Amino acid sequence: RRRLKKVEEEENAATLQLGQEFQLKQINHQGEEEELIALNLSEARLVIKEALVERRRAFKRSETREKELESIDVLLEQTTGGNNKDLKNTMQYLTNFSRFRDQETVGAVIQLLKSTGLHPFEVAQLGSLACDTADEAKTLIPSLNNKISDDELERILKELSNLETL
Amino acid sequence: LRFGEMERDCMIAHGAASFLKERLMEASDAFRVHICGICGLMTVIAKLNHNQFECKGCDNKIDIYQIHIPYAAKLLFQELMAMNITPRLYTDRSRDF
Amino acid sequence: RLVKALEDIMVHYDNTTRNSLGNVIQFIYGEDGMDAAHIEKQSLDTIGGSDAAFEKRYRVDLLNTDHTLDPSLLESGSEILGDLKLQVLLDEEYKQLVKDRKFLREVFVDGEANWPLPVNIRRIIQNAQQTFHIDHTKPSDLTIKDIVLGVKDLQENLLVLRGKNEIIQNAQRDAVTLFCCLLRSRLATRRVLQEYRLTKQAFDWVLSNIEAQFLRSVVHPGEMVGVLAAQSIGEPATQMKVTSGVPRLKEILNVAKNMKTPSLTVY
Amino acid sequence: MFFIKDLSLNITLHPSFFGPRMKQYLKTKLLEEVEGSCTGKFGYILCVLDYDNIDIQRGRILPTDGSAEFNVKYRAVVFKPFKGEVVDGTVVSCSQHGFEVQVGPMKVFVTKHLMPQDLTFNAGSNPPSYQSSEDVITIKSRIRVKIEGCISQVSSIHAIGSIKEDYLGAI
Amino acid sequence: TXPGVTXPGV
Amino acid sequence: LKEKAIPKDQRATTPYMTKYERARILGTRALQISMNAPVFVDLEGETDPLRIAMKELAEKKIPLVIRRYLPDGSFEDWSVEELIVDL
Amino acid sequence: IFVYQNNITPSAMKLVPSIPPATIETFNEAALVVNITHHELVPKHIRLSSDEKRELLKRYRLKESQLPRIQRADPVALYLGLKRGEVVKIIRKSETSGRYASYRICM
Amino acid sequence: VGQQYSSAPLRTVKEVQFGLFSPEEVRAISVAKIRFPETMDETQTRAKIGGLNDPRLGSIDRNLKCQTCQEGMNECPGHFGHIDLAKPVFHVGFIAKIKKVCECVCMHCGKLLLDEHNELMRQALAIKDSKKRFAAIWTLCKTKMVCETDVPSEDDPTQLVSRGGCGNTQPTIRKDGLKLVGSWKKDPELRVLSTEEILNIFKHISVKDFTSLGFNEVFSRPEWMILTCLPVPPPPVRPSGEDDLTFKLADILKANISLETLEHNGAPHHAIEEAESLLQFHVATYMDNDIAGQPQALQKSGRPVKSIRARLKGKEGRIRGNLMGKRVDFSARTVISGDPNLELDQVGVPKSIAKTLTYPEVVTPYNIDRLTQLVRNGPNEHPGAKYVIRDSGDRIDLRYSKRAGDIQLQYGWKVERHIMDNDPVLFNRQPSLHKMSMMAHRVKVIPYSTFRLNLSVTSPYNADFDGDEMNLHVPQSEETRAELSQLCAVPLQIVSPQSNKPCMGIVQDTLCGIRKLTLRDTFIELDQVLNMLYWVPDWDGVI
Amino acid sequence: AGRAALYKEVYNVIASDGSYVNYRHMALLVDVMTTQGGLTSVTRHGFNRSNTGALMRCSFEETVEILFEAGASAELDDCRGVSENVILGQMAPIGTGAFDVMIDEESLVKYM
DNA sequence: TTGTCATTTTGCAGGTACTCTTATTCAATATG
RNA sequence: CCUAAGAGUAC
DNA sequence: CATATTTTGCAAAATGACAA
Ligand SMILES: [Mg+2]
Ligand SMILES: [Zn+2]
Ligand SMILES: [Zn+2]
Ligand SMILES: [Zn+2]
Repeated sequence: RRRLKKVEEEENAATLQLGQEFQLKQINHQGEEEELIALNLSEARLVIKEALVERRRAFKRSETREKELESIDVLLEQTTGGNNKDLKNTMQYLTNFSRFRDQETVGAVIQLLKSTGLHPFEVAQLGSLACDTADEAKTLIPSLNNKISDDELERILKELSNLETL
Repeated sequence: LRFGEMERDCMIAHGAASFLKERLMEASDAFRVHICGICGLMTVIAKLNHNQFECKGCDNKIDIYQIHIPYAAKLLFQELMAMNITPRLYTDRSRDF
Repeated sequence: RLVKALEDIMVHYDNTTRNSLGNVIQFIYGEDGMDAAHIEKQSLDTIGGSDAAFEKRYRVDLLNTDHTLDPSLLESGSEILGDLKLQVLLDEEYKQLVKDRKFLREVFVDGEANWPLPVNIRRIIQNAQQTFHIDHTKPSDLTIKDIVLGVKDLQENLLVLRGKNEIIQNAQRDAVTLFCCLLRSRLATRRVLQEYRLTKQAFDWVLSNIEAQFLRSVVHPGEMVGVLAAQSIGEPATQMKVTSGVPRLKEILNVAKNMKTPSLTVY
Repeated sequence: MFFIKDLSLNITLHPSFFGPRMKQYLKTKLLEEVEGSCTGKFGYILCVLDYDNIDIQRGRILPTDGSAEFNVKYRAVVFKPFKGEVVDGTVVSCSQHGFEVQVGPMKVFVTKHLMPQDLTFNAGSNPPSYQSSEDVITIKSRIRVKIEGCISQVSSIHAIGSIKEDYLGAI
Repeated sequence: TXPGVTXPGV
Repeated sequence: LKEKAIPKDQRATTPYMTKYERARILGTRALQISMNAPVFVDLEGETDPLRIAMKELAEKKIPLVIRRYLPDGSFEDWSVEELIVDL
Repeated sequence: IFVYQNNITPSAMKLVPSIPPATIETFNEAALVVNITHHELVPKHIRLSSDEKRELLKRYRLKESQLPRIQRADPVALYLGLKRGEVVKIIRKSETSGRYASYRICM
Repeated sequence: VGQQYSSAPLRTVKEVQFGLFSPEEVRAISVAKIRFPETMDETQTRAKIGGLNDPRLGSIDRNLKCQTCQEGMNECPGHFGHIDLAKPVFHVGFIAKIKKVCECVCMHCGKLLLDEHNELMRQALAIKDSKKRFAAIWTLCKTKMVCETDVPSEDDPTQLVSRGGCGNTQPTIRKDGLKLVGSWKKDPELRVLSTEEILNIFKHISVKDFTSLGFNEVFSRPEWMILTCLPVPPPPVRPSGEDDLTFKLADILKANISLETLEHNGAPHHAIEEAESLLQFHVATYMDNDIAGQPQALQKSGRPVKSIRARLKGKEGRIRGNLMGKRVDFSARTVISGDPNLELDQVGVPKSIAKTLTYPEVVTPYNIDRLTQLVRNGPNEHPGAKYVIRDSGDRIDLRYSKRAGDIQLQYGWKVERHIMDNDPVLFNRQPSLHKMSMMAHRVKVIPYSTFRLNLSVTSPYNADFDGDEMNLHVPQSEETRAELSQLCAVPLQIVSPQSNKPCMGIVQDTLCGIRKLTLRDTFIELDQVLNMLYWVPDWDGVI
Repeated sequence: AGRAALYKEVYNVIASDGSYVNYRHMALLVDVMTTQGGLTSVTRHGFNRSNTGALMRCSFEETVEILFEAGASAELDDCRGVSENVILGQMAPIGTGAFDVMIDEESLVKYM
């Protein structure tokens, strides 16, 4: 309720104190509740590209890193206008640190991490970070301690590293 | 001229709500005052030219609203505050009808 | 004081009368849902008169001669006699009229016939008679089944509450029962065919206007009936053995344990 | 990290703007106002999803004013930095107090206090960089950094990061 | 009474 | 708000426009016309915004809806087009 | 129902509430000489069942407190043995319409 | 020019949540600590820093901006200060409530006396509304005068269950003026309950205990009924010849300083108690000067001081005198006269009144020409315009602007022009006991100094022409104009809902004439028949 | 029966001098006076002692005491009454204000 | 182990608008 | 300018 | 010589016993 000025804890991924508006369940615009899904770098980049191409098509009706950057710049200029410096920086950051290429690989990754039955924040971090070993991932992400077996995390990171291309 | 209580009652009986609001606000005294969503008090420092709104105590700067109330209403609320009463004004419902 | 007490009473879109807290004061405004400005004093014909006068006014028999109808009144006056279904219709209509007579005599113990009701049927009948030039000599084009079914459909069409459940339907019937009694009292088969001598188009026009005027007389949601009632009581007070007038009004509003003239009536 | 969230914005339209292209005006005015914006409640707001049919609803006329208040609901992609989160980035500048790393749309300033003692600033090289015993961190160099604090700023945000933990630095 | 002319009582 | 909105197929309010509804529609439309809102009807030379709104209402060319609020907070949406102006 | 002549000792009034669901109602014979329900001022009272009360609250979108109240000491409520929360339908011969139905919740 | 643009979102107040200031909230919202009773410094030309008119609370001079918000007196709401009281004092409006609360709570351990173990406490606590709960709890716990550290078991009155009681004996508390005196049962010992100890015992009441007493955990805790920090209202509340509130606040500061010095330098308990009583009296009379029994705090001129409660209550108080009803602009009042030649819904308006009262018409392509013509005519002749409101908020007075030349109107601007014929205007006669005594008429501008109205409309107004005055209000927007013409118009009021019959009729000369005209003896020759037929405006033209 | 007797008393008062008032006004008055289960008087100790909102209740009588009790009890006023909106200077939910006027984009496009 | 009955104190507010005129703002003793 | 008082107009 | 301070309408709530 109002609660006047209520105190709150400081956010920390170690404790997973993301926030009152970053809870696991969020009420969607349709009125029902959906799990808080988080996008990894490649998945977020694909989502951005899909949104931009859809916007470009709606306006119209009404791979290598260099060519990808040229295409995204041209499409950004054609679709939207100005004041997109933050968007341009995010887009180039995503293209530079692009862990995956197309829909098939990101879909396989997301379904694999869904099969892990783990927290969306943790699986998104695992998909984004390109870790190598298991203890390295555990020390990088404190939230993964005492949640999954060491061998299972190691092997799933092995498949993720195998799926890495370019 | 005095638009007394029972003139307001006659206008209510006529059902003309907007005319009553215009009589009580635009014709007499309309005051724009700023409040915050944390505490309903009017203790919001609003530097309009610099575009800076800040309620000290609540320590918020991004949760400010402006409302149009009669200056007599603002004076009544400030007098209640001076008399150790908090007439907190909120812009959303916390309870269902 | 009266205005402040009733200032927040309003008619809502479900026809209930509620205050600012949503408490139900009346489940329908004025117990009939009608705007006060659309109410006129009219006479209920069934409640008064004698039993013989009531039969002569309303009873119609197609198989006897004591209460038969003149065949010249309507076009098919020589074919209706000897019918069975039409006699059943007249039987149920007269039974309903008798039930209405008993009901009205129950409601008004003094037998007062003139009461304020929404739609003025008499003016509608006069307007139809003057508009369609009723010659009062030509046999009527109407059929009895037409009259009965038209009255029934008109009763079905007088809607005050638009809900679609048993509670709301019962409330609607309770709301329109008295006006339906008046309507059956006026648009009876004998009275239509003999006293007024409607035609088919004139009867349809009368039904349409009754329905339109009844729908137009329903109170509008959002009406501030509380302030209206407070003013309608207070203003006549300014024009003003047992205490009366302003002192009695003050004793009533200020509910006082001890009053000047406590009197009791024994029958 | 990047998320997608359900957001709502109130837009007031003048009476003069209720032509047949009102939907177009509302869609355009939602953009240029929230696209690429920044706030402390949701971090950065980068783009809007499902632009084909954004929920505009009906729109309420303000009494005595005539303007209409639409509560447009939409899906927005956001980037909210969080405490104790490891993220990749690129160094863009270095200074005496520390160095700035480009993470998405934000610049995280890692101070010289949050690095191992082997790494030291060096202004001799052009451009000045950070050089250690085993590796050197220069401009346009990939580096992984763990964010442990965030500072809300005007139309921007300057978080606090570190590389002191194991397996933090250039890849 | 009233007041005027509390209650009674109070 | 989805729970509040009574579905159109089972609205139980009067299909006739109330006097207050008509007054507010005429006032709102006149105020909008006074502020150069587009006109959806042809003008026969009339210049008063109120009578322009009256002409718009006469032939149901007002693109507004009434959100009738029930005492419990639920509401029904009635387009001006489908409301019957009998008064 | 206990029907007494003059009065009940208050030492017995305190033990009137027995173990539920058994309820004890006390009436004075002087108060029961004339049946109040036959008075023309007293309209018809019908107790509602739980399903009927639920339907009444559902159809009118009402809460418990928004209904008109009837005290749990009213002579008609004592006559019918109303318990708190139970709703009586009141049938009345109105003069604007023939029949009017009200509802009162016991408090 | 009004108020300039603000980027903050515009909403309407949906809920008003009441409560009490916590002292820490007062200290947080206050912008200055008031310490010096003086309002102006020794130079007598500027506001003293730290005085009662601190510039941080708002500017007392139109020439200077507020030191806090850097806004003029038009915009600045005024920002509160705070006075840190030397010792806690009772709030004069809560003393009775404080007595009830301390009579419901143990005066030593600070726990509610009758817990749920008592039979009647389940009934008391089951009550929903806070006020009824508190009434029941008080009327059952006022008679208990022992903390009852051990109580009979709820299951059976055989074994004893120990609760968190201390076993002390609660005193009987009365009020003697502005203080509470407690008499403990003699093992009576009478002593004045210090406000400090009552505050301490209030701060020890558990959350569950005082939430059953009606108090709120977030908005009103019982210990907040004791004043430790006084919120000082800004100068807008007490504009200057200082206001009564300023003098009372100066007295409060003087008493506070006296008590603080006495405590700091050491003094006999009698002097300390006297200073404390003086401070309590000053605070109480500042908030309420109409305390029964206690003498009124007189002003320097020997009259009672107008306290805040005096400002709020009464017919002329804030609520009834400035909020429920208030003086309004765009209103006229003058003597009324009858006119048989006016229509039922018409009202005759003197030309001077029509030249004074104005309506703002938005400049539109449909009315650019006539509005421009009215602007050209100016305010000195009727019809004409008095002001031109620009889209930027700047206002052009038609007087003194004829030198600048002709003004080019632009769409969206407003022309504030004289009310013309057929303008809907609300028309009233007071007291105005019913809605028909306040109706919408159409203006007809006439060349004499009285309002003119039809004879048939005098009955709903209860108006004669023996000196009656009537009031005229002009709507200032299209919405108000339209709803006034479509809801309050005179023809729509002919049939009153008061008695479902017409409220206007034929009266006075017309009634006598209509009786004399319709007699069987009355015959009219051709010439008079033609004149009478022509006098009927809608006569079809056939004899 | 008390409500019926109250209506009869008020009707007798009104019609003692021959004046006539429609039934529904007196019916509304006597229903308000008896809606709480007892005879609620039109006085400070009657209708003004409900939970109908502090701002509404203070506008009649005992203003400052009502405000003090509201502050101590932390009453929440939902501003559903006329007096609350009159004090706050906003359109009351009465008459023309008993509903919200909104814009249909689809109908507006459908016109042209 | 429970009713009884019989004196002494408990709070107050008065309709709606509107016009005009008149007086008065602590006096005086006391210290800087 | 405020306050108080008095006289008065229409109810 | 000038500013500062000394007519009206009651039902209860509360009280003092109390009685075995
Ligand atoms: Mg007169
Ligand atoms: Zn705040
Ligand atoms: Zn300021
Ligand atoms: Zn204790």
